[PDB]
Amino acid sequence: SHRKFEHPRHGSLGFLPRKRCSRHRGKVKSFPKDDQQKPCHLTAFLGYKAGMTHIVREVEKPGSKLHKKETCEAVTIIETPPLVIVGLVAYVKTPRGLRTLNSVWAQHLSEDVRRRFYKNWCKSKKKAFTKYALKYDSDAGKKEIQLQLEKMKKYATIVRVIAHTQIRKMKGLKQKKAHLMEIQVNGGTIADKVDYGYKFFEKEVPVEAVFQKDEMVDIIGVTKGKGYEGVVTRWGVTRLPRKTHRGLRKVACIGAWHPARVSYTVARAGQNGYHHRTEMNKKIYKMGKSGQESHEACTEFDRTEKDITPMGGFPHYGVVKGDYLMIKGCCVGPKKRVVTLRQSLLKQTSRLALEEIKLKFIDTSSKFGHGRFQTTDEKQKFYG
Amino acid sequence: VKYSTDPANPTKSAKAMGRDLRVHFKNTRETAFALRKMSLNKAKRYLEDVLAHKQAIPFRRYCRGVGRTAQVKNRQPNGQGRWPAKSAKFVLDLLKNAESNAEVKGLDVDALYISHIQVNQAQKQRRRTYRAHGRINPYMSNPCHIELILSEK
Amino acid sequence: EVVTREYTVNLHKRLHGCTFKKKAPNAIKEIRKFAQKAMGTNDVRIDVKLNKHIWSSGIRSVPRRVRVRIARKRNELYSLVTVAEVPQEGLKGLGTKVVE
Amino acid sequence: VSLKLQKRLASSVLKCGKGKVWLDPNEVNEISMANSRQNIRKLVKDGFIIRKPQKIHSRSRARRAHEA
RNA sequence: GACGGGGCAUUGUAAGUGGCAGAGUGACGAUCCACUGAGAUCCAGCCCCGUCGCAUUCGU
RNA sequence: CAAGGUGAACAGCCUCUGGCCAAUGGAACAAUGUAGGCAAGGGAAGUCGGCAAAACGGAUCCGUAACUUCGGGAAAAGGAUUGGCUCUGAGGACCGAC
RNA sequence: AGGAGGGCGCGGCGGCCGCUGCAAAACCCGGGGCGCGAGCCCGGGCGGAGCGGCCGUCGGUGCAGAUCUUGGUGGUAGUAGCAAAUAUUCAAAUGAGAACUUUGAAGGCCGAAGAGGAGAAAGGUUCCAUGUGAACGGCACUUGCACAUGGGUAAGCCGAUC
Ligand SMILES: [K+]
Ligand SMILES: [K+]
Ligand SMILES: [K+]
Ligand SMILES: [K+]
Ligand SMILES: [K+]
Ligand SMILES: [K+]
Ligand SMILES: [K+]
Ligand SMILES: [K+]
Ligand SMILES: [K+]
Ligand SMILES: [K+]
Ligand SMILES: [Mg+2]
Ligand SMILES: [Mg+2]
Ligand SMILES: [Mg+2]
Ligand SMILES: [Mg+2]
Ligand SMILES: [Mg+2]
Ligand SMILES: [Mg+2]
Ligand SMILES: [Mg+2]
Ligand SMILES: [Mg+2]
Ligand SMILES: [Mg+2]
Ligand SMILES: [Mg+2]
Ligand SMILES: [Mg+2]
Ligand SMILES: [Mg+2]
Ligand SMILES: [Mg+2]
Ligand SMILES: [Mg+2]
Ligand SMILES: [Mg+2]
Ligand SMILES: [Mg+2]
Ligand SMILES: [Mg+2]
Ligand SMILES: [Mg+2]
Ligand SMILES: [Mg+2]
Ligand SMILES: [Mg+2]
Ligand SMILES: [Mg+2]
Ligand SMILES: [Mg+2]
Ligand SMILES: [Mg+2]
Ligand SMILES: [Mg+2]
Ligand SMILES: [Mg+2]
Ligand SMILES: [Mg+2]
Ligand SMILES: [Mg+2]
Ligand SMILES: [Mg+2]
Ligand SMILES: [Mg+2]
Ligand SMILES: [Mg+2]
Ligand SMILES: [Mg+2]
Ligand SMILES: [Mg+2]
Ligand SMILES: [Mg+2]
Ligand SMILES: [Mg+2]
Ligand SMILES: [Mg+2]
Ligand SMILES: [Mg+2]
Ligand SMILES: [Mg+2]
Ligand SMILES: [Mg+2]
Ligand SMILES: [Mg+2]
Ligand SMILES: [Mg+2]
Repeated sequence: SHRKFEHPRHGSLGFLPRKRCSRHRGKVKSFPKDDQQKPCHLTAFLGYKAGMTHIVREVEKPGSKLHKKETCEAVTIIETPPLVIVGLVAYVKTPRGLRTLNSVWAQHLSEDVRRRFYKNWCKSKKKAFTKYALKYDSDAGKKEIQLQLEKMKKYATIVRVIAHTQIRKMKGLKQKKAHLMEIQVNGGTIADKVDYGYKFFEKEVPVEAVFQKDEMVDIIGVTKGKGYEGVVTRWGVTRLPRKTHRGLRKVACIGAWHPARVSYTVARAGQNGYHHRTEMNKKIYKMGKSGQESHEACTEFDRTEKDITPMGGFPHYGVVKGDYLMIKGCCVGPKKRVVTLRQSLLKQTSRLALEEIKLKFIDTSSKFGHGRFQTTDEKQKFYG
Repeated sequence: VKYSTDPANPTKSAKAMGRDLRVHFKNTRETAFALRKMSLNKAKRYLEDVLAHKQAIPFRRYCRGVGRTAQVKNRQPNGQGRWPAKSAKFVLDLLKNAESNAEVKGLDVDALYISHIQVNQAQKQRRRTYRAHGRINPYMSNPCHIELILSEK
Repeated sequence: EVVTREYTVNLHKRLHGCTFKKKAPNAIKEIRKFAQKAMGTNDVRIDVKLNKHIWSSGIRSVPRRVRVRIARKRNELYSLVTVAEVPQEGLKGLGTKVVE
Repeated sequence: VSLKLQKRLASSVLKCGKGKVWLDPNEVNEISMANSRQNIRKLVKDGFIIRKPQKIHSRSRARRAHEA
C-alpha cells in the first residue's frame, strides 16, 4: 500500500557512492571553455587552508535592509604562494575523446617536486629526470625539445601547463613533497599558448596572475574524513522510538517484499566524509600580497598594525607569511588540506558577483579560546 | 617409519616426526605451507620473527574471519595473515630435531632446505561445555601429526 | 656504553584521555617506552622507589612531570630507571642532564 | 621456593593474621627449611619472622569534633 | 626527536610570610588585606625557536 | 558473634581487626548495542497510553480545604529557614553529660 | 497400477568336480575384456589361511529414502564466543618455560545482618605432608578441592544414649 504521509527522501543520490575519494588533492574535472580572443592566462591555482575568521563590512546593496549597514561575515584564509611551472602537456582531439599528445619538461626541477615521483625518497638514488636534463646540454637534445614544442603548435587543441607548489614555504605543513597539477591555458591561439607556457619554465606565477579581488571562484577538495558511520548521521534519517528493541539508530524498513533485493536508494551505514566536492561561487574578499600593505589585516577604517594571523597562530596551521586569499564563507576540508581553486565555468553577471567588497574590520583575536585582544601588544599593555 | 614422501636422496637428507601434538591443525597447516621449499636457516629466522610478531603467516584456506595486517602483504596481497605462536613453536622444535639428525649424518647445516613438510589430523580429544536450558555440547581439540624432511638438494 | 642521564618525562600528555583504571599502569608502560627510545635498550628495569612515586596518588592521579635518572649498564645492555632529585624552583629551565 | 606453609604456621604461632606476617625476603632459603612450629619459633626469636604493626586508625578527628 | 623557553588559552589571586584588620572570649579566633590578574594547567590532534640524544621482492 | 566516623539509624558512604585482588590476557576507541549522564528555546505538540525520565524528598517554624463512619483526611495544600566561626542563656549530681 | 515368464546375485544342507603358503578369503586399482542388463571373467597390488564352480533342495537371501536404527564424518568454522561482582603495579627468587607460583614493597576492595570467625543438615577424605608422565582445573601453571604415596579424628564431665 501507499505510504501514509509524504516527506522528501533523505540525502542526494547524486553524490553516490559515499566512498573514500581515490585521490587526496582535489581534481579539476572540467576547465573553463577556451575563448581564443582573450590573452593567454591560467585557469586554476593550488592553495592550503589556513583557518577561519570573521570580518565586518558595510553593505552597498539597494533594495536590501542591509543597505548602508554593516554586516559580520565569516571568511576562510587560503595561503597561496606562487606556483612553479615545470612542464607543458598538449592534447589532441580523437573520436574517443582528448588524448595527451606529448609533454616537455624544464631542465631544472626542485627536489620538492622530484619527491612526488618517489614512495621512499631517502632510500633511492634520486635518479628521476637526471638523464632527461641532458637534452638541454647537447645540441641534438635541444633539437628534440624544439621539435616537441613545434609539434605542440601544429597538432594540439588543448595546451596545459605542469605546475607544482612550493610546499616548504609553509613550515607548519611539515611536508617536503610538493603537489603537482596540470593547469589549462585559456587564451590566444595554440602557438600563443605554447609560447606563453614555455616562457614560464622554472618561474614563479603568483596568485594575482590568475584571480582578482571580488571574483567568484570554485573550490575543489576532499572533505574531512569521519570513518564508519550509521544511517542517522551519514544520511540524516530520523531516530526510532526509545522503546525500540535492538536499538533505535537504524532505518526500520529497508525495502518491500518485492523487488526481493535491497535497492541502491536505501540509506545504509558506511564511510562518511573524505569525499571529493566541487563548490562554486565563493567570492574573493581580499588578496594579500607578501611585501605589500594589503597583506596586513588593517583596513581603511582600522589603522591598527596587525598581521592576518590571529593571536597565537592559526590553530593547527601556523603563521601565514606567503600570499593568501580571503574568501567569503566556509571551504572544503580541514586545516592544512590542499585545495584546488578554479575559475568559474559560467558568466558571473549578477549583483552578488559584481558587488565591490570594502572591509571595515578583520578580527585577529586568538581562535584557541575566547580571545579578547587583537594583538600581543594590546594584551601586554593591558596587564602592565 | 614411512613418511608420505621418500627423500629421493636418503643419504643426503634428515627427517623429524611428531604424533598427536596438542596444537590446532588448521593453524599449523598454514604455517607448514608458508615454508614449503625454504632453506633451513631462513625457515628458522622466519619462525622466530613470527614468534616475535615481526613477520605474519599467510592464511589462504581456513581463513574465514581472519584479520588484515600489512605484515603479510607481500606474497598475500589481501592482508589476511596471523601469528600462530604455538604452531610456530611446535614446528621450530621439529626443525631442531631434524637439524641434529643431519649433524649426526654429517651433512652441513648450511645448504639444507625443507624438501617435505606435512600436517595431518590426529584423533580428536573430548571435553565438555554447558549451554542454556540445561544442554551439553562438545568442546573438542584438533591435534595434528607433523612430518618433516630436510634435504641438501 | 655505560652512561647516566637525567630526563624529565611529560606523563600528562602521554596519558591524556586514558581510562581511569589504567592510568597508573600505563604510566609505568610509558616510562618503559621512554627509556627504550632514549637509551636504545630493550631491557628496562624500573626501580621500586620509582614505582612507588608513580603510584603515590592512587591509580588515577599520576604526576604530570617526573624527573627520572636512566643509567644504562652492561649485563647485552639494560637501562635502570630511578627517581631523580628535584632542585629548588622546580623543573623550570631543566633540560636533559648528564650525570658524572 | 614457596613459603605458604611457613606463613600459615607463623600466623598461628604469632597469633595474628596472615597479612601481618613478615618473612625476611633475604632469608627465603633459611625460612624454607623450617617445617615445624618449633622451627618457626626459633626464626621468630632470631628475627627473621616478625608480626607487622596494626594499620593506624587515629581517633584524633573524633576527639577534635567532639570538643567542637 | 626529548626537555626547556616564549606565544596563545582556561580557572580566578596559590603555598608561605606579614598585618595596631577581625564578632568575641580567656593567648585563641571564621574571615579580611598585602606581596598577588597571582598560582596551576596548556597538545595529548595549538603556534614559534638554552640542555641532551639519534628483512621480503620485482625485468617491460 | 559482630568495632570507629557521619547520621534518628544493623540506611547509604569511608575506615580498623580478619580476609582478599579469583573471575583469560594484550592493542585500539568504527558503526550498531548494553549500562550510565548532560543538553539552548519550547514543554506531552510524542504515544493506545507521560511508557521511560525529570521534578519532590531530611530537619525546624508558620499554616492547612472539601468531605467524614468524628476516628480521619493530613506530611493535605501553601510558605520560610538550614554553612562556618566567636560567644551567650537555660536545663543537674555529689564535678560532670548531652 | 497390476500379473506372469526367463535369468543374475547372497548363505546353508545332500551330492559331484576342483583350488590354495610356488599364497585362499576380504580389500584397492586412469589395468583388460564378456554380457542389453542384473552380473561375470582375467591382470597388478595388499594380505597371510582358507575358498570356489555345477546338480538338487532349503532360507533371518538383494536398499537411496521410512523427521528409519546404531556408529563414524563434513560444511558451518578457526567462526559465535571467553565483557556482572571497581585493580592492579614494581623488584627479586624458582623453574626448560612466569601476566597467573612464592617473598617483599606499593595501590585498591569486602566494611563487620562481611568477600571475617564458627556450627546444624548434606558430602565423605575434599583435611596435612611429600612428589608429579598424561588427563582435568573451558587462557596458562613450576601449580591443585587433579593425580600418586604416606599420615591424621584420644572424652566418666561435649553429644548421642535417658
Ligand atoms: K503502507
Ligand atoms: K549536517
Ligand atoms: K525521531
Ligand atoms: K575478521
Ligand atoms: K597565598
Ligand atoms: K591578588
Ligand atoms: K560503540
Ligand atoms: K500526551
Ligand atoms: K544353493
Ligand atoms: K560419654
Ligand atoms: Mg500518496
Ligand atoms: Mg569532466
Ligand atoms: Mg521492547
Ligand atoms: Mg576555537
Ligand atoms: Mg566477527
Ligand atoms: Mg555456557
Ligand atoms: Mg541446570
Ligand atoms: Mg611550551
Ligand atoms: Mg603532534
Ligand atoms: Mg547479630
Ligand atoms: Mg552523631
Ligand atoms: Mg551503617
Ligand atoms: Mg566471567
Ligand atoms: Mg579483553
Ligand atoms: Mg532541554
Ligand atoms: Mg512551562
Ligand atoms: Mg496527543
Ligand atoms: Mg499524533
Ligand atoms: Mg487513542
Ligand atoms: Mg514513572
Ligand atoms: Mg488529598
Ligand atoms: Mg581411485
Ligand atoms: Mg559363494
Ligand atoms: Mg539362517
Ligand atoms: Mg531381512
Ligand atoms: Mg543404508
Ligand atoms: Mg526405494
Ligand atoms: Mg533425517
Ligand atoms: Mg546416528
Ligand atoms: Mg558439524
Ligand atoms: Mg571472535
Ligand atoms: Mg557474554
Ligand atoms: Mg588475575
Ligand atoms: Mg562499596
Ligand atoms: Mg571501602
Ligand atoms: Mg575454618
Ligand atoms: Mg589442601
Ligand atoms: Mg586448559
Ligand atoms: Mg585424590
Ligand atoms: Mg553432657
